[PDB]
Amino acid sequence: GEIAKALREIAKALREIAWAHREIAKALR
Amino acid sequence: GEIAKALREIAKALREIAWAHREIAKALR
Amino acid sequence: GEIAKALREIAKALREIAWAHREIAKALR
Amino acid sequence: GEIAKALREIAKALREIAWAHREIAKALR
Amino acid sequence: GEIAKALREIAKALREIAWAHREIAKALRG
Amino acid sequence: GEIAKALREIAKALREIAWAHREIAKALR
Amino acid sequence: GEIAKALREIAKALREIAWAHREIAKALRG
Repeated sequence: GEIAKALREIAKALREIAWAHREIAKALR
Repeated sequence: GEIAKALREIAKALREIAWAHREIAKALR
Repeated sequence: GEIAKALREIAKALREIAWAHREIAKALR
Repeated sequence: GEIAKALREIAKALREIAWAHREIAKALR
Repeated sequence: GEIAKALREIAKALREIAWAHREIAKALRG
Repeated sequence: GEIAKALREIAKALREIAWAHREIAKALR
Repeated sequence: GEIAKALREIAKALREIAWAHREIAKALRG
C-alpha cells in the first residue's frame, strides 16, 4: 500500500540520520 | 492519496535533515 | 482532509528544523 | 477529530524543537 | 481512542526533547 | 491494536532520545 | 499488518538514533 510505502520511506530517512549520528559519535571520540 | 503524499513530504524533510547532518559530520572530521 | 493537513504541518515543522540544521552546519564550517 | 488534533500537537512540539534549534544556531554564530 | 492517545504520547515525548534542547541552548549561551 | 502499539513504541524510542539529550545538557553544564 | 510493520521500522530507527545519542553523551563525558 501507498501509506505503508511512505511510512517505510520515513524509516529509511531516519536510518540515514542514524548513520550520520554514528559518524558524529566516532568523530567526537 | 493525500495522506500518502503528506507522509512522503515528512520523509523528504527528514532527508533534508540527514543531508545537513552528514555536512556536520564532515565538518567535525 | 484534516489528517492530511496535520501531516503536512508535521512535514513543514521538520523543514523548519532542517533550515536551522543547515545554519548550524554553516556555523561549524 | 481526535487523531488530527494529536497530529497537530506533534507538529507544534516539532516547532518548539525548531525554535530551540535556531537559538543554538544563534549561539554558534 | 487508543490511536489518538498513542499519538499524544509521541507529541509529549517530543516536548521532552524540546525542553532538553532549550537546556542545551542555554548552556551554549552561558 | 497493533497500530496503536507500534505508535507507543515510537513514543518510547523518543523518550530514550530525550533521556540522552538531558544527559548531553548536563555534560555541557 | 503492513502499516503496523512500517511503524515498527520507524520505532527501531529511532532506537538506532537513541543509541548513537547515548554514545555522543558518553563521548562528551569520557
